Amino acid sequence: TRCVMNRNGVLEATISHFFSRSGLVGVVNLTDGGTDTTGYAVWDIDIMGFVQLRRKCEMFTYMRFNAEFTFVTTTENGEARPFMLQYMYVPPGAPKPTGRDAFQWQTATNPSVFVKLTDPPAQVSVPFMSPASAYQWFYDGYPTFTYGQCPNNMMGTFAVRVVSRVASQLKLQTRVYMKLKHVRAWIPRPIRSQPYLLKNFPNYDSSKITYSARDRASIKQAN
Amino acid sequence: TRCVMNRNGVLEATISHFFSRSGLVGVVNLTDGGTDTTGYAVWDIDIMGFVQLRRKCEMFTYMRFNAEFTFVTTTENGEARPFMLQYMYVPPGAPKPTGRDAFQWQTATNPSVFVKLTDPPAQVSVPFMSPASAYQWFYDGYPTFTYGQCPNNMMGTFAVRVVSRVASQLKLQTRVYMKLKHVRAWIPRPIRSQPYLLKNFPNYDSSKITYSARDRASIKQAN
Amino acid sequence: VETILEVNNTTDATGLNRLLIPVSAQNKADELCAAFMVDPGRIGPWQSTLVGQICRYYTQWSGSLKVTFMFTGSFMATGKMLIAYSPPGSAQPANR
Amino acid sequence: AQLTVGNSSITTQEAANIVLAYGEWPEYCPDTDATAVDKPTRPDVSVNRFYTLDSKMWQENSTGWYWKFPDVLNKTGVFGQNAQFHYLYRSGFCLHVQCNASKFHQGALLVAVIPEFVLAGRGSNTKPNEAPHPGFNTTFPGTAGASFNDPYVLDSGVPLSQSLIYPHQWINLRTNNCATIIVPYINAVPFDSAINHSNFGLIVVPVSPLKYSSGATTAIPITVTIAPLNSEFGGLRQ
Amino acid sequence: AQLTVGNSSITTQEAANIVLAYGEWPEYCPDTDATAVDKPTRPDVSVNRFYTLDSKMWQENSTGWYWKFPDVLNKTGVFGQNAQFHYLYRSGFCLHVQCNASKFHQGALLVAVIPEFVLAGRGSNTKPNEAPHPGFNTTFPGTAGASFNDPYVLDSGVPLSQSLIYPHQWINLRTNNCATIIVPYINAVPFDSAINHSNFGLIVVPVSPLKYSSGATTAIPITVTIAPLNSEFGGLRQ
Amino acid sequence: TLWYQTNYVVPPETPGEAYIIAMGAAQDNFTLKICKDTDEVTQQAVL
Repeated sequence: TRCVMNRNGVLEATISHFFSRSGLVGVVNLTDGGTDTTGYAVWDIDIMGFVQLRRKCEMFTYMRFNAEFTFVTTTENGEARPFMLQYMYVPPGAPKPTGRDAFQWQTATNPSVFVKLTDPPAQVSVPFMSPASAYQWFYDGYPTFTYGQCPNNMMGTFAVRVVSRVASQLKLQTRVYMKLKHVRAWIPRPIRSQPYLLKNFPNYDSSKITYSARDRASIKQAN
Repeated sequence: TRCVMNRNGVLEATISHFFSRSGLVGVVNLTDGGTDTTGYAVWDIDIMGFVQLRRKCEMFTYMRFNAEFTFVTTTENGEARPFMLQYMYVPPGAPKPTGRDAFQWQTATNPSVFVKLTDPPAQVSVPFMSPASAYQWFYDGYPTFTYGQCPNNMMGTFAVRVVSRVASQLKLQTRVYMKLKHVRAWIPRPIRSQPYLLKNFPNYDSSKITYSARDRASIKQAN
Repeated sequence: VETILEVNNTTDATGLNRLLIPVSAQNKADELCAAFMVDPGRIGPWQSTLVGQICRYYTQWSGSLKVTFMFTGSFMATGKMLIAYSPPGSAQPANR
Repeated sequence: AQLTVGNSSITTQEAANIVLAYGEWPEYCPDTDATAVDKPTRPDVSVNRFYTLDSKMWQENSTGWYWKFPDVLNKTGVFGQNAQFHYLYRSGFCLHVQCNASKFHQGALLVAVIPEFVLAGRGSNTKPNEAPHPGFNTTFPGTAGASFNDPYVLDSGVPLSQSLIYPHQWINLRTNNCATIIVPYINAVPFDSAINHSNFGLIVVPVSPLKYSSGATTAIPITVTIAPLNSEFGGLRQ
Repeated sequence: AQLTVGNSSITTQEAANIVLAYGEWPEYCPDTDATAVDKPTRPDVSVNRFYTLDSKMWQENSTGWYWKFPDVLNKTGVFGQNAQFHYLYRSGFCLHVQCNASKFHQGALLVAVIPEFVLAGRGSNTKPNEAPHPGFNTTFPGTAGASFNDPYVLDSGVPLSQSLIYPHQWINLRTNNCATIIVPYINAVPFDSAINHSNFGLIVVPVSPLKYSSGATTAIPITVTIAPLNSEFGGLRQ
Repeated sequence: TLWYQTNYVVPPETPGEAYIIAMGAAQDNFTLKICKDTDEVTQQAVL
């Protein structure tokens, strides 16, 4: 029995280190062809997509941090070929790109970054973009002057394309990875135990109610 | 007779320099195809694999250091082509990846590093991950609350894949090389003279007992 | 650190006997009992010694050594052995 | 002279020619979180007594003997009672090994302590499902202590000739018939199980076989005495 | 203990129970006309080492042994090289005679130095042209040293019983197995030939014959060690 | 070299056959240089 007796340090227990270790939240696919596809792709910035940190994010109510996004790419095949892409961020309240060669891509206030695909993946730093002092993962109450949609959690969105007028016959799968800098949380919440049903709303099945602790034989027998 | 008379310096004699000069311990093969292979590979982190430093490691009992791993790759053919890989480390007590596209690869707490294959090999720094104050190469006594398996020598493991949904028809042989930083040993042990039979257990053939010193004619004749 | 030499290196000694220099009264005086070389990283009765083992892990060594001997017979017995060192560049002595 | 501790009393010669294993005395466990939260008991009154195991009979063909600590004491008196009823354990030891022989016997024995002494699984058969490990009786011999089978390799795949880096001592029947070692707690974690993990193990091996004349005693009696030091127990399980 | 000089090292017991021949220490040659005209070399570095001759086998019927100085060293190492290549010689000596015997042997030996030791021409035949002098091999035995034929007369016409006026010492196998003498230069002229004139001669004689039991060693080994002192050479001839 | 300066003197009733052990080590003045692996280990690896 390796019963340890030594007090270990407390630095991993900090919320800072509990939201570090950049991971993925979004994967998109981008195929370019003629008049049978789009040639571009749009992805709204989201947090609660992959349910591992949605649990870690609902553990509190109000949060504030800066984002560090990294865009890695490859072909569905796996090969990395020398093509020049274009990622563009779009702040909230701004029109999203509707087409490959539409005008929004040529927009200045919209920031963008141009890289080679044989270039190491790209990094960017988004600051705290909410009007409010913090994000609210819960906003019981209608936003009207259909229910509970927070008026301010949209960080913006992203748009990806290649830079060319030729339909480069290309099929990519782009992975993003997100790191959180200078987190500050508030008002801890208890952890959700029931599996989800749909995004952005904390519904639950009132029939297949799972139990947090599994079942044993009796109460007089531990093990 | 070049009989030297000059005292040489003592810096190579330190355990520090006796465990430096990063070398290999592990080579793995990774072929990607359809439903006749795995497309990925898993390698548990080990020390006693190649028997040159197993002898140098049993020369003591208790050791403590930090690891510096370097992952170099190539095709079995030899060519270096532009593909993006993924190495991921897995700490102990964590599930290992069972499939190429299984979910463990998308895990945050599991750290990972993405590189190009035309990128110089990757480097990483593992710290001392034992619960105990040191590693024990010998733990006479059962770990039960089948024999002598140290409860804490698992540094973790590694997993390698390419990042793509296509079965990139590719055959790689990956070599690792390990450097040791800030070694501190304890309780020197005498060096083993008998060849091994199997890993992790210091068995020996009680019939073909080799002798440390070879045989001469008599004792009254030196040479 | 003082380890033991495999000084009885032969084909006829199989176990601990490889480490023990025999001595008897059935041998005469003024004769050679035993001998060896002083060469840690060589094929001889040093490979059992940690000095020789560690010399195998290095190319060039230099310095001074200490060789000791230990007797185990009776308390009442008594004799006199000559322990003679002959430096290199020479042959081992013919007689005492 | 005479050494009396607790209720035991054993005579020996006057000597400060005694070895300290790695040059440190035993000592209690310093401040850890266990030392902070609770006080592990510090018995020093009666568990500290010179236990005298059963004599051993060295012969002309004897291989050698060894033991395992604290497994040799797991069923012996109040110490054993504390050992199988506290899953936390720590101690040092005073090992006083005597041989009782006449001046007409010759032979040389080696006394040595080995930390994390691991016995080897002989009978080479490279097979996962065979795995001829040594059994429970052998690796944990207990009070009597087993014997060797291949001393030149220490039954551990390790040559004996290099076994002097260990804290050792020579027993030569001419110069002295006794010797003594002191060993502190040797483990990579302050406490452990006293019952399913031995910290170290004593060995005695005849490096120069016993020899004698017609009409002498054919079996030398070798005894070992042991006295714990600064012991500590924790976690009384029932 | 241990005595180390030059490169030689010989162990013995601790002792100041050592005899000074006629109560004077050795010493270099004082001012003579030779000391005035030239400096005879004063080797003190390597010629001074405890030479250990071949052991001797004392038995139940042994007569005794003797040697001749410096003739015993005339062909031995660098000292011999200085001896046959300098017709002027002077020195003192430290003679450390040991016997190695068990406590079950009895017998008494006598150690003694004799100056101008002259051997006798036995085989009485009073005749000028016969003159049975002892031959060159006998009177100058050399390194090995010869034995006696008539000890009660010392093979010299001189009774042994009165041989204690000589600087002597008893070797009794009970009390001590070793002894030591120091003898200075004993000659009527400061220098002489080292090769054709011995200044003195050691003798060892069993005055009480060795005796022992069935199963004992039949031959006692007696060794002699020798170390010159304050030596001086002169006149290098080729 | 080890020579018999004398014979093994022996009392009655003892086998008169003994053994000498030879030990060796290095002094403080010893020094080592460039490291190289060893040869006595003929095994490449085990697993």
